[PDB]
Amino acid sequence: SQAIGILELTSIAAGMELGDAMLKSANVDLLVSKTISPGKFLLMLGGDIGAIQQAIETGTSQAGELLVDSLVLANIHPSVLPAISGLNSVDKRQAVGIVETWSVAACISAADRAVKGSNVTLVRVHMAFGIGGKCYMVVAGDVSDVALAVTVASSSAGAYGLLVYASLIPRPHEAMWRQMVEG
Amino acid sequence: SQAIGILELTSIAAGMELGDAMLKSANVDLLVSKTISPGKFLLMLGGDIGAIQQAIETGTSQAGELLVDSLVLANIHPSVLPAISGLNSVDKRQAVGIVETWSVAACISAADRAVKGSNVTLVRVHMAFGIGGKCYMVVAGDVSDVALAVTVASSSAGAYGLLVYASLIPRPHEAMWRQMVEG
Amino acid sequence: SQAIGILELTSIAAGMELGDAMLKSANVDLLVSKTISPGKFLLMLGGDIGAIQQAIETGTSQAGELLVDSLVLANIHPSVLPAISGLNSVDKRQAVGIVETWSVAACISAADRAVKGSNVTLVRVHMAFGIGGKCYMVVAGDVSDVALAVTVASSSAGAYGLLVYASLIPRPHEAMWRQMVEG
Amino acid sequence: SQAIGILELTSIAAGMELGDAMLKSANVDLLVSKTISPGKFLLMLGGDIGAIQQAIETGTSQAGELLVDSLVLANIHPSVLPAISGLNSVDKRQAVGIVETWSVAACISAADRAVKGSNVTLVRVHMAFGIGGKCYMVVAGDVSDVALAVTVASSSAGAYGLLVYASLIPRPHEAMWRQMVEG
Amino acid sequence: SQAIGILELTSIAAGMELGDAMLKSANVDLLVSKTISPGKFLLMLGGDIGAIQQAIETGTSQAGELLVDSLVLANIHPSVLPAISGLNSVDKRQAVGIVETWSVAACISAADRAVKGSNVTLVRVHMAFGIGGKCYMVVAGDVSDVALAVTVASSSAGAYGLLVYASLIPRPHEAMWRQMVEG
Amino acid sequence: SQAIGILELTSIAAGMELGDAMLKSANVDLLVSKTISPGKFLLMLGGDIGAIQQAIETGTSQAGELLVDSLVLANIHPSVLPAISGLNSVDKRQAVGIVETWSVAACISAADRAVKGSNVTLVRVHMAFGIGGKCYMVVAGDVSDVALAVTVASSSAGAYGLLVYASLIPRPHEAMWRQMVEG
Ligand SMILES: [Cl-]
Ligand SMILES: [Cl-]
Ligand SMILES: [Cl-]
Ligand SMILES: [Cl-]
Ligand SMILES: [Cl-]
Ligand SMILES: [Cl-]
Ligand SMILES: [Cl-]
Repeated sequence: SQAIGILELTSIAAGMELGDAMLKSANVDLLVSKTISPGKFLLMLGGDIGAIQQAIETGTSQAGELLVDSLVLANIHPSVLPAISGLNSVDKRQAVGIVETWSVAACISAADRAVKGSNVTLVRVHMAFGIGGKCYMVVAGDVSDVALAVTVASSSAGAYGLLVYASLIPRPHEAMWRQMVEG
Repeated sequence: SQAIGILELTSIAAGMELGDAMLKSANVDLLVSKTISPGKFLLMLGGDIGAIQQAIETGTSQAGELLVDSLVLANIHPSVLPAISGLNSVDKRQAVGIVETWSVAACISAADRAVKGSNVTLVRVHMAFGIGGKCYMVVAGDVSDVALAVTVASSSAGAYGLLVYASLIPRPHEAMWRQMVEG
Repeated sequence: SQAIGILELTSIAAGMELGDAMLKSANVDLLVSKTISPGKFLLMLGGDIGAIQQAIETGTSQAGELLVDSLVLANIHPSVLPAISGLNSVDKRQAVGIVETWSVAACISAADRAVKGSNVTLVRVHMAFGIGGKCYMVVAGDVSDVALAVTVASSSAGAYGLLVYASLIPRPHEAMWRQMVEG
Repeated sequence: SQAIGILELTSIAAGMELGDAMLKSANVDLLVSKTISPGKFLLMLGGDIGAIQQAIETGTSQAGELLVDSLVLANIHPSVLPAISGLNSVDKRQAVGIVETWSVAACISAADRAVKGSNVTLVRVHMAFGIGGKCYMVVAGDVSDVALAVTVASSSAGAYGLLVYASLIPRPHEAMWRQMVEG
Repeated sequence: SQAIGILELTSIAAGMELGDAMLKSANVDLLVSKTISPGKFLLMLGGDIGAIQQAIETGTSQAGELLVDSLVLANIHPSVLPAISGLNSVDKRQAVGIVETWSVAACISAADRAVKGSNVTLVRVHMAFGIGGKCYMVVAGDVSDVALAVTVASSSAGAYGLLVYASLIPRPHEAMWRQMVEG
Repeated sequence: SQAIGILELTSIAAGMELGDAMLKSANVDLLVSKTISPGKFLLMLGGDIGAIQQAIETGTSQAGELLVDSLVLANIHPSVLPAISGLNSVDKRQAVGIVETWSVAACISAADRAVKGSNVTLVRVHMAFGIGGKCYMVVAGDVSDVALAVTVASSSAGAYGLLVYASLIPRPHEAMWRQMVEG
């Protein structure tokens, strides 16, 4: 029902002007607004499909040659957006699943598939260094729910040859729990 | 507890003589004894560690330059062996997990970690074309049991960078079931 | 009225999951579901056009980078489907016609043109080694019916420069009959 | 007194048409009629010299450019023909000799020399993958008879630098016996 | 019973002198006597085998270094000769078959095979540009007779890998008939 | 039980000094002590394992950079040693077996396996030109004994890909016997 808008610019100045412009243009949520090395700027938006398409169109149009990349990931589960913008709350210490991918796009799709495919909590979708680099999604819940989530997410990523590794941590320890679930 | 002994020869004649020789030498069970393209012969032995080590040593010693490859996989779960030899019986139509790898060495280790870290039935360990090629292991049971099993085995293969793909088929079809479980 | 759906994957695991997925998705019939060397998997579906298109779209979409090839051969004669899946029964020992081609697609189109173009029995459509390799179709009946079938099928394959050879064997040796017709 | 006819074609269709043609042409026995990778077809015939020469001449003439190879192995011992077409019966579990060669031609000559040179039973002449690949002949009988057979056959093959390996299995075990003598 | 003699010279002067010389030498009939691009001369003779052999021998001997090519096509059906020299009369508008080949030799042998192999009328054997270029033969009669003719002729040409295309025109049109049959 | 010690030096002077030194060091017997082309010296010692190991260690230690090669072959049959040193006596004119190899190391191992796995007389182990060159072993006795012997020894050499050829001469000739058995 929802959507992810990705707009990567070759300029920070352009990114901020365009980012502001996109927020005013429709009812969109800015999930990410950061500089990536070696000078590129990243804008990540959440919201209803039409709003995202309108913002990304306004963005790309105004962007001109400053546009590095623009992507619209459609039909995303609601939980995915806050997992991109920050963290989703975990009710209790249970099993943890981590699926590592190449590209935020692949990670988002894996996360989405996991969310539909199970009763897990999608804790967060992390980007180590920009849109094409190592990304990981963290899921929490029953060992069985986490196993299903992990297999589903791995298969999603693996299908596009962008799966790095996926792990299941039943009964994680404190140090790790805080580090996996809270960042 | 058990062990898998792998011996690949550059000659069918050598393979049969060596195969027979290995069977007489210890209390090993011939699991696989076939020709692989483009002329190489494969021998796979099952049994206790010491017997397998003795058999593989006798094999490699007598093999000389005819030896292509020799491998000894120890601390192997019982169920694994007959899944290499042939098929393991499935009590009822439930979920099916398939983990695809590069190398039987890898597939065996995946299948092993599966069985230990689950209540699944390891149906079979298939080699499409020899020891280094595409291999797949088929597990059956609860969707949750298959899910754990599939993940574990995947992470096993993934760690050595030899996972191809892995899939979960809950509620498999009339025809696909016969193919996946019966060969 | 009928259609052929061809899906070739780079993974057996993906092939089985996708194959099962396609069977559930529409009222399609699995004609071929086999591994091809050196690790690629083949899916061939028969059924009504819309069902085949939906199935192949679902297949290709889910396949991602694991997709080797996908094809939808439309407006196929009913008899072609069982000739792909297995054999069609021959009423009586009469003349035999063989048309050899490069690609199962060529072969199917040749077989289809032969079936519409004559009163022959299309015995079988055989693939020696996968979708792009040597294929052959076997027809039986009157020497005249077989001649028409063979010329038609040759002129179909030849048009795309994929005709290998075509032969007419009026009254074959029973040994040859048992081979070409009876499989 | 007898002879082996070898006709290898670049087309399956041509192979079947020509194969049928050869069977009708003279009193010849079709010992082999199979497809070889990557699309070539193999015809192996047994019979009296004149019949074989006539069939191979008819074959090669009609073959034209579709001819890959044609060979006539003359003065072959009767037992060699059924050993090519299938298996020769072994009276009792005794010693087994295996001689491995490159090319069916070399294998046939070695088998023939072994048959004349001893009281062994030539069980079978096997081709792993076509006319030029790994071929092996299996002999059975007394350890002394099998030793003579093996030395003779090895010397034959070795003379043309086409011997791969040759082994003597006195007292083979069941698993192996069934696999060496029955295929 | 009849034969075709082909003599291609590197000189028109030589061709005419040699052409005349052969006509005097035996009871041969000049079928074709024309210049081919880019300066080569072509002579085609019809008659009894011995006469053709004598004429072609005399031709090649006297030709010396001016000889491009010489060929004697033996055991040719009488109807082929006038089909080379000109046209054969068609009794009634029926189906038309066209077999296109590379080389007049391949076309002649296809035409001959078609004539023996059926009750068709061989209308003409056409050469577009010299002995090695595109040639076609036109047959007329029953759709069944024409189909048999076309399959036979195609298999002939195809065997030597010189088949271009072959077509069957049942019920040809007012204008196309005149073109296909009358040149 | 016995051992063969091989020491090849880059100097004749070093070879003689080292040779003498090795004889004094243990209860080893000098089997071979000769110059090889193009200046290298060869020493072959016979005796009990420990003595041979001590001798070869003393040899290699004192040899320094003058060492070309050193080898210790253990579990050698008595008969082998004098067949290296010179000739073994043949009781009567019977069948003769000759097994030709690359390297004396290989020839010795072949000759060994022969003697253990037969009742043949190992007549001699000949080196045409040094340790790595053509070597042959001559066995005599029953055709059956020679046959077993020849095969065993061949399979030994073949396994290391160092068999050249092997022959069986039942009923050898007046002159050839003297050459084969007496040198
Ligand atoms: Cl910033
Ligand atoms: Cl949700
Ligand atoms: Cl177990
Ligand atoms: Cl139909
Ligand atoms: Cl076949
Ligand atoms: Cl016989
Ligand atoms: Cl001894």
